[PDB]
Amino acid sequence: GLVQRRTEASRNAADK
Amino acid sequence: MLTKFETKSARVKGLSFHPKRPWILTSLHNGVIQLWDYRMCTLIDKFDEHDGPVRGIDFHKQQPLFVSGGDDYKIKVWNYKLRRCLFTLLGHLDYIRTTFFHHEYPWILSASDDQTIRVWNWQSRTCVCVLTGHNHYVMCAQFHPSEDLVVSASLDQTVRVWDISGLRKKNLSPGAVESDVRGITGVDLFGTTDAVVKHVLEGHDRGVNWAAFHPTMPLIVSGADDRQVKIWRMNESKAWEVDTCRGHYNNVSCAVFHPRQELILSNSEDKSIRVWDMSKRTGVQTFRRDHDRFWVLAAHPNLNLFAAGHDGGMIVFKLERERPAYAVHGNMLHYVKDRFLRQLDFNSSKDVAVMQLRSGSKFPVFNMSYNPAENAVLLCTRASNLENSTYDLYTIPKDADSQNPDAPEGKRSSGLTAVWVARNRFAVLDRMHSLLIKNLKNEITKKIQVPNCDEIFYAGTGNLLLRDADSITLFDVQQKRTLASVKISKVKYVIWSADMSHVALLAKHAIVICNRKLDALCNIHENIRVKSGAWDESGVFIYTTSNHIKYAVTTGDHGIIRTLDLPIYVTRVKGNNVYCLDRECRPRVLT
Amino acid sequence: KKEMRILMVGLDAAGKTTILYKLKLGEIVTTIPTIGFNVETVEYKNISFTVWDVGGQDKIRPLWRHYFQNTQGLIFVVDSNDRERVNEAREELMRMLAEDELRDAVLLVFANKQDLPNAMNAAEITDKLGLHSLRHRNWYIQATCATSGDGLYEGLDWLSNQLRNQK
Amino acid sequence: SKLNKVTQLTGFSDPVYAEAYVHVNQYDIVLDVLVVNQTSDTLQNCTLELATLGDLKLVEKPSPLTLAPHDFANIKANVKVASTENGIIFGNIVYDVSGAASDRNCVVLSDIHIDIMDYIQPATCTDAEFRQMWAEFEWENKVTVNTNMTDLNDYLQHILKSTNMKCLTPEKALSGYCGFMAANLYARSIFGEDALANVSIEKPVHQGPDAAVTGHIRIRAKSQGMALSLGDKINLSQKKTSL
Repeated sequence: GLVQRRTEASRNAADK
Repeated sequence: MLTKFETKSARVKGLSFHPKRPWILTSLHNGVIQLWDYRMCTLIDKFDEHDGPVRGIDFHKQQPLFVSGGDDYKIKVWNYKLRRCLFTLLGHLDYIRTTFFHHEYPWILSASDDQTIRVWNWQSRTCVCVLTGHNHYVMCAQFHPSEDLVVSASLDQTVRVWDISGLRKKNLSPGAVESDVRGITGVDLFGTTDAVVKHVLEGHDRGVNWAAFHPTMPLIVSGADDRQVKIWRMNESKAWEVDTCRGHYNNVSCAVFHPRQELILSNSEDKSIRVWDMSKRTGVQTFRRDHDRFWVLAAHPNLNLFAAGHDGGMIVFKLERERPAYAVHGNMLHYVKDRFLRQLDFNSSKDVAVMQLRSGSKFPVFNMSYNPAENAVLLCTRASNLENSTYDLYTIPKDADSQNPDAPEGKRSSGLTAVWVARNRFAVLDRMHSLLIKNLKNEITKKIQVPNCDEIFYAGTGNLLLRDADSITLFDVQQKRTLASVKISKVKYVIWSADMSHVALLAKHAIVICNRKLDALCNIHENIRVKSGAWDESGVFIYTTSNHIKYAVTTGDHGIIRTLDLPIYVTRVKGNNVYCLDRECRPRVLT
Repeated sequence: KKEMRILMVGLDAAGKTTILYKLKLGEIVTTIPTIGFNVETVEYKNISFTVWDVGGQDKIRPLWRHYFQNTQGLIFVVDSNDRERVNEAREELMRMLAEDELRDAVLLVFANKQDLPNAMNAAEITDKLGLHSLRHRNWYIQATCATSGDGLYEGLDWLSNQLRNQK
Repeated sequence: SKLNKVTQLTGFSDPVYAEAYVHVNQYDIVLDVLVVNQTSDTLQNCTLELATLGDLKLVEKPSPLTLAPHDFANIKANVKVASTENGIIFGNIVYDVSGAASDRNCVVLSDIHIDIMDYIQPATCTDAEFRQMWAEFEWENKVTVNTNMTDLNDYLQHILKSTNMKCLTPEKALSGYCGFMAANLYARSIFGEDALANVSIEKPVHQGPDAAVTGHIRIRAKSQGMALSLGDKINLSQKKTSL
């Protein structure tokens, strides 16, 4: 059940 | 190829199997030596004292020692119990390509790019002999498994056989006087009389990377940069080329005889492992990797296990499925050994060959179903391509002469699996995943289309267990209806109790015990691969993993009974005696 | 330097080879039973001792006779923990001592493996070997631990003094 | 009672019997292993070999012991916990027998499972902070609900007890029998690691009133190990209630 999410929100959070 | 274990590491240059423990040493290009348990798939230890690539590695057969040889010109002897280097042997002037222990004497053989082979006494920590005569890098040197011979392979395009019998006589004679041979400096430029070149094998067009002796025959295999694997025969006075195995398209890094079969394994920088028939000199099998070159091959001395080292790590593999095909009925065990169907009576311990099997199947028997009412046996053979799978129907002759068993004409037909359903009828899973009911004449009596059926198992008279991807279904063959279903992925073996009250469903890592209605009574998860099981007379399910004999009770209670040195296939349990088949198809009784 | 020839014999696993390499290299060599002989020269107090370590296996014991010639000192190594084979060690020692070629040889007995808790003491080994029954022969028994090196140098010091006075 | 923490490691038919008392402290696990020689032979170099899986580190390797015939000894071993992950301790007892050519030099121990629940504490945050953390967290573990429980509230209470997580969703938002429930859960590890869970469960009306609860639990954390270990714990707890 483990998935890496690659949403725009997760990218923007990681970039912040 | 049956991959058992795979590692990811830097380039593997050396491999050695421990003879008793499920251990393998890997020597890496980055100077690290790794000790792996290939049963547990765990790294046990790491040794990193070498300054650069480690090429030579070998386990001592009896002592808690291993030897390593590196591009640092050092030979290190290690105690794996103490996890320390005991001492370093110095004397090579260039890279050490191979290091091996002698099987009886306290000797280490080393081959080096200094054009020399050296014999070292690891007890005295001294060089005992220097073998000179190669004109280029000595890529490999190995001891003969029983004779006082050494084979060497060199980039000088030659394989040399050396007689070391002089060395043995000099070191074992008890009357060697205290002659103060302070002979430090006398590197006799004239080759030491203690080891003489017996044979020079010329015939490779390029440098020879590996040579190995046959374990029992006077044969040598060599692999070279000419992309050829050559087989040599020797006698006391002459050695000659027997034939050449052709098919590699890059340098052959290693070639070894199969320790138990008339097969040669070779690996190459062409990213392939090839298996050759020693008699026909034809390629039987080829295994490829997409990106990684192969450098070294190791065979386990006592097991049908091979290891191959490549650019990205190591593979531990089997060529064949060593699981014996057997069927148990009452006090009789029927099992396939080599080309013979054998019958063992558990009460009398009488093991007799009952019939000879039809010659010409390239694949071992995968499964067997016995019909006691007609004294008939179904032998299922799976090909590498599942669509080409066959089953053979044999009738066992009544008057089996044990010395000259009759070879009855079996009826061979296409099918994935064949299982008895009734006294005079059997079910076959066809290549189209359709269920065919056949009679004793091998004629189709009924065709049943079953959705998503990968495998069929016996489930009593008129009933079959159908395996899909994620479930097992109890299917009535007469009514064409599903009676019950249990969720279990990839079941491999189904074992009914003697009264058919309970069924054990064996997956790779799970056991589900069900009642006759397929209600799950208990579910047991094993980290280790489940191998076999049998029901005890008391209603306990005794099963084997790779490491243990375990028990399971229908209430879900389970535990360890005994550790296993070798994986065994349980056939019957009676009181304190577990009847089993080993991987050599030998019946054993374990208390 | 006076050169002295010493024969080192005894049953298998008595630790003969461990004693030899402990004296020469200072280190404990983990030895498999010696299926042959070792020859090493050890210097002590300006005497050069050429020590012949001959294997103690049953198949090798008949070959000990070939090493008796020109032997000035005999070192008999006994496993002091091996109570079962002490009588066998006595018979083999008595058989060697009956040889005329060893008549003038000085006997040193090493009661080896004294580090083990069930080891017979040097007095018990002296009685079991019957060393007190030896007439006209200079003998000495030293308790030794080949692994620590304890008692090895005391045994060599006795041997060096005996062999110095014999001329 | 110390008895509740005794774990049997070997069987009575093994040449060496072993049982362990497992004491979990805050940052370290003490294994007290009773080892009993059940043979008439002296076991030399009897060594407890331990291997760890997860963020567990063995502090000291157990020393080899010599066991007399039918003798016993206690072997203590300390395992350090570095992070909030599910740990497994594997072991073997290895021994050498003097003089007997016994084929058995190794007894394989039972696996010792370390519970992540000893490291997880219930925590509180606002709905805004929860939604922000839920968007920001890199690792998600999706657990499928597989239980025999027929009540949604009993299943939620069972998950809360089995995970030590606090329900942030107010009781009024969980009230009423509609066959659907959603709840947010929050916990913190003793190492300061945040763990979030969303429980989304339903009663499958088409299977009747005795139908088991179905749905998904999503766990989010900054660390992979935290999300994986909580997911495995929930999967294990759900399977125990299915018996």
